[PDB]
Amino acid sequence: MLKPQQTTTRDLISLDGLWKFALASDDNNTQPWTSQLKTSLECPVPASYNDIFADSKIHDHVGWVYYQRDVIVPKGWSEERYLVRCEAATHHGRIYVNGNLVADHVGGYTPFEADITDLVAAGEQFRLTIAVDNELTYQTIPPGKVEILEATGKKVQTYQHDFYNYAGLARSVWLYSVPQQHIQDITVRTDVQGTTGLIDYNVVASTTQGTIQVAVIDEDGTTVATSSGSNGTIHIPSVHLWQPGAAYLYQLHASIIDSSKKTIDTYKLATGIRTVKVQGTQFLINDKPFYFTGFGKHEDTNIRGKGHDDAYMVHDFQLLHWMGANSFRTSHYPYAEEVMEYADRQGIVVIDETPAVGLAFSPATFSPDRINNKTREAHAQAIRELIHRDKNHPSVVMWSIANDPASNEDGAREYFAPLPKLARQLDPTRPVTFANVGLATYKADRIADLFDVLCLNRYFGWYTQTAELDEAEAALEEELRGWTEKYDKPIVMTDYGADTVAGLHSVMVTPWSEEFQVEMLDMYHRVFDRFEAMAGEQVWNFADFQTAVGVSRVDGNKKGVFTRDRKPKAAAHLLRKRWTNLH
Amino acid sequence: MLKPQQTTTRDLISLDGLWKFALASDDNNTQPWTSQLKTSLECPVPASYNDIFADSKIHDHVGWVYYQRDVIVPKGWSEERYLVRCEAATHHGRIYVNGNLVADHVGGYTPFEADITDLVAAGEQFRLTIAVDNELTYQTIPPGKVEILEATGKKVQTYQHDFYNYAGLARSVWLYSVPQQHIQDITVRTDVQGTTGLIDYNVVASTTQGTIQVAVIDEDGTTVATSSGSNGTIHIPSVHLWQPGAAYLYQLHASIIDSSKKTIDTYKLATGIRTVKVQGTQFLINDKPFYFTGFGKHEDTNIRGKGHDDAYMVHDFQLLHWMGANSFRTSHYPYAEEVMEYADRQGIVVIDETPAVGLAFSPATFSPDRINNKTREAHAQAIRELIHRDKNHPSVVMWSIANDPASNEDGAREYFAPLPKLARQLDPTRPVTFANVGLATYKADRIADLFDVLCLNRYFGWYTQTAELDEAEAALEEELRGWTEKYDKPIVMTDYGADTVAGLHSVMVTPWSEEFQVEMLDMYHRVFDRFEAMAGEQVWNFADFQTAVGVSRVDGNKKGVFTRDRKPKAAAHLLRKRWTNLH
Ligand SMILES: CC1(C)[C@@H](O[C@H]2O[C@H](C(=O)O)[C@@H](O)[C@H](O)[C@H]2O)CC[C@]2(C)[C@H]3C(=O)C=C4[C@@H]5C[C@@](C)(C(=O)O)CC[C@]5(C)CC[C@@]4(C)[C@]3(C)CC[C@@H]12
Ligand SMILES: CC1(C)[C@@H](O[C@H]2O[C@H](C(=O)O)[C@@H](O)[C@H](O)[C@H]2O)CC[C@]2(C)[C@H]3C(=O)C=C4[C@@H]5C[C@@](C)(C(=O)O)CC[C@]5(C)CC[C@@]4(C)[C@]3(C)CC[C@@H]12
Repeated sequence: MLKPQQTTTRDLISLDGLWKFALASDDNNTQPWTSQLKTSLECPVPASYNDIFADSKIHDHVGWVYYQRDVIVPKGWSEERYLVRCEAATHHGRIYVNGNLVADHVGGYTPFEADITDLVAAGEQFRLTIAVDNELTYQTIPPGKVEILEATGKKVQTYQHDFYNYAGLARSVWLYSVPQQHIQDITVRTDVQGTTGLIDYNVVASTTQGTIQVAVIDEDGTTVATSSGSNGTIHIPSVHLWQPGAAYLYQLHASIIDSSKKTIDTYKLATGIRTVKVQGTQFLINDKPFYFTGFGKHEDTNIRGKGHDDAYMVHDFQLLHWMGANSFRTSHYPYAEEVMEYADRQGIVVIDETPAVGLAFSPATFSPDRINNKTREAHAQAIRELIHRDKNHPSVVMWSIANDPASNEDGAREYFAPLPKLARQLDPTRPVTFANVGLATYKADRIADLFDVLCLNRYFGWYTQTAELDEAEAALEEELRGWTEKYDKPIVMTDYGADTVAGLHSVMVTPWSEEFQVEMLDMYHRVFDRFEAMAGEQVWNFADFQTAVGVSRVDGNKKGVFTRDRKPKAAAHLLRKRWTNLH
Repeated sequence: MLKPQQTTTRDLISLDGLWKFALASDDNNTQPWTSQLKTSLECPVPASYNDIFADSKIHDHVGWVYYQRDVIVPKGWSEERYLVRCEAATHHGRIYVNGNLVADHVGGYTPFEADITDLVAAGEQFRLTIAVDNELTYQTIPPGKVEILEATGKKVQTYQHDFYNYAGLARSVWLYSVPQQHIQDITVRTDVQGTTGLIDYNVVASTTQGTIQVAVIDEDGTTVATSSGSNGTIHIPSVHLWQPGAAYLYQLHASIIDSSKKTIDTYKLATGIRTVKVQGTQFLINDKPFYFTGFGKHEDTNIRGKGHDDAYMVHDFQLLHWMGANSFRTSHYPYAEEVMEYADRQGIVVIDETPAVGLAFSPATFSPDRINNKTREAHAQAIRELIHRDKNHPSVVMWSIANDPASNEDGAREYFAPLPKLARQLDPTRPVTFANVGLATYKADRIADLFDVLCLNRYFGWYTQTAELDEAEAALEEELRGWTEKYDKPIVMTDYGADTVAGLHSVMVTPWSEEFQVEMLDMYHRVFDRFEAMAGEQVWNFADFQTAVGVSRVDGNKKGVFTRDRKPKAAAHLLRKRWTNLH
């Protein structure tokens, strides 16, 4: 259902705070959800659990963990319907109401919930256990594989993506209420015809006893259009368009109305009116060419891992404005909903991406014993959930289906083909892409024609023609010539950068130095400006972030333009110089 | 010839200073050495040239470079014989006297010289040009291979060892004089009978008209013994032995005496009376069991590359005493002669190693198109030169023939077999070893039985069972159990460590972190003390040093226990605690 909010007809209780916490063990205490959890450990809830406790065993845990607390259902919610929702459980979440299992959810970055109305009475207290598993298989969405170390028998988790596999309840948890007759979902699609905006709306409600009313109210509070019935099309004369650096949001009020025109339910949905179209080599927002600038990001901060953080979000956006970035990509999984809402308000453009990284074992990637049909089912599901949650965001401008898949290999085409079709059928208003890895050159890639925009990740400077920028430059523009020659589509570089340690400086060409980072980005830009077909540049990455451990990762990925704590490297100042002065 | 010194009969002029410097190029000036060099560039000589100039083209240069200066032979040197000597030219040096080639030397780390007596008159000035080439082939001592980048034509140098291929005149240059009848070489060998010390000596001198006297003088200037003739045996009653941690050096004056008892030539040779023996599993110095503590090192400092530096030498030795290290290994090439002399006086023990690192392409490494018989000729030459130079140092206790050869492969035994014998045949006073890489396990290695002591380099914690210390413990232990049950020899660990950035800290098990470094060294020690056959532990590395450019090297190699500028990481304090509280 829709993201809960408080209305005149709905109440909303945060369940954030400290919960009791335990790992699964191998004792008789199988089934921790059947009684009061016995632990001194408390884990804060919007957070990944891994780095919270300064304990290796928790950090390295493979398998299930348990969060628990008591909840009291407000006494005045008899006569109403009520749910427990996890905005996200990374990767597999189970909800229990006193020992009854009431939801079982497999994706790691989208919402799930359970209607507990008939299990617990208003004003009753219950024990809420939420079990979350972190295990990845070749069928989970980021896929991976658990192994056992021979000598010690320690379980270990392998996977093919960079960022660390933080787990837990990294986003907030809620108790909320709706009326018996309630709104469940709303879809809004926005076109523009001259100066007139139009909203195609569709409301889905638990009942059609009593009817649906809509009002559309502008930023000044004046009702600018009205409509009746669950589905319809509204015109808005002289619209204020939502624009890439000037957000404008109307506010769509969907209500359920009884025989007496008495409101029995209501929901307020923020709406930006704007259009995305791809025309040849151009990416058009409101019929005008747009050029992405900004980053691929990560949900990653010092202690709470991937947990949502209001402050770092608002700061992160301020830093985007400060350097004149107009966009980012939700690199390698959907971010928290609040980020998308905030982007809507900040006038920031978003490439919104599924959790589908790691579909590459370079052993044939797309085969029965690796990334097969059952993985595609999970991928299809990821696509549906992402789209079902983020479809109404004006800031969301395109769907990214995957990141660095092995789109050069046999089987890749048979695997991906249905997916861009599924997306476009779920949401026909946005174009679809994926992020292409170096191995799938314009010659070798077998999947690119099935997409509306091409996104490329490239590290010519760093990984291959190492510190040889003149060699990287030639190879970069060879590759881009190939792509422009072969496809009539917009090109966005979604990765390009260099690991860089704050304070490490050199007047020579030296990788891992701030000078090198600047020089490489600056070369890439020179090359970008040589190609009419370029529609965007998003540096990798906004900020240093944590990775699986490895002799080649210096306490994480240090390709950030800011440090993990958001201090700017020289690179940051270079981008600021370029993005505040370019078109 | 012997390392030149000033005596009553010999003069010695330093030619260190700034020299004019030029890269070779494709100009109508093939042949720089034939006229005054045209450059504004001056390179200081005891220095590698690569980082001096803050210029990428000089640094990345592949091939020849030219140093030049004017030199004046003293007017008072008529009636004498005189030479120009390079202590070292990395890797291939040529000496030119006004356009005449007079020396052509091929290894990068040993002396060469030319007698110019008849080409330049006393009191004459001449133009001294020394050409030095950096190119590594599969036949050079560190071997390597030059390649050409496809798009640009940049000439580039590949090789298989870590440390950066610094080139140039990294050690001092000299003009010196010797009488017509002179001492060319001395060999001293030292045994003990009870409390009497016995010096076996042999003097090689240019002629025999008039004879050889020898005097042995103690640290007090008291002549303690004498002898006549170009070779013989000197008896020293109640000898002051040379000991690890308590140097004592006698001073052996070889003279040439004419028909009158008038001195014609004299040379003063520092000697320490000491024996080295391997009996089963023990390493014995003066019939007392010995345990190595310290480091593999590198000649490497911030701007002068491999340039010898007195301050860093004295300081580095001071840091060794501070942490109670008693030894180091001349990791990957012979060090400056002056370091060996200083080790003699400091009572520091030395594993002295040839430049033969990188004999490993893991394609078969020991074949005609890789390490082949001509390569083995170069290797044999390197062994001869090293032994010829460092034969008289009591500090030097064992020759290391190579570092990380692929001694697990077919052909490796046929390649190395002659090499231990050659060393033992040139110098029968010391054991011979080599440093064994992880591929070459106790099972797989096929070379180890030809050596007197086994040295192992092992990185279980860092490179293989990464951050998994218990897993590394088990595999380290297994391995060592394999070597001890298979050979009756001393086992010295010569590499073990982890990249560690100063300042990077963590309460968790975190590679590259100061805490991790300590946790790993500490564990390795725990395993060492379980095995009676261990004869030494030498950490890799003493200090952070520069390497070739690469995404897995953070502006060089950071496995130092000290920083490049010699600041202690947490690990330095751990070793200090360990080595000062045990023998
Ligand atoms: C690592 C990935 C998957 C890709 O994404 C990465 O982004 C960031 C990073 O690189 O640091 C991090 O977020 C994280 O590490 C990853 O998600 C970056 C590109 C990537 C490293 C590819 C390459 O860079 C280049 C490769 C070349 C291609 C080719 C044709 C060549 O250049 O000659 C063959 C050789 C080689 C090394 C094959 C591997 C890839 C495709 C590589 C390393 C794969 C992984 C990519
Ligand atoms: C790099 C060397 C030659 C060795 O010496 C180096 O020490 C330091 C360093 O590693 O950075 C520096 O001083 C410098 O770079 C070198 O002198 C260190 C060990 C070394 C890296 C080996 C390993 O660490 C482990 C390897 C494993 C072992 C293997 C084959 C097995 O026996 O089962 C499994 C796979 C692998 C990766 C094969 C390579 C080696 C033997 C490796 C990397 C070889 C190079 C070694």
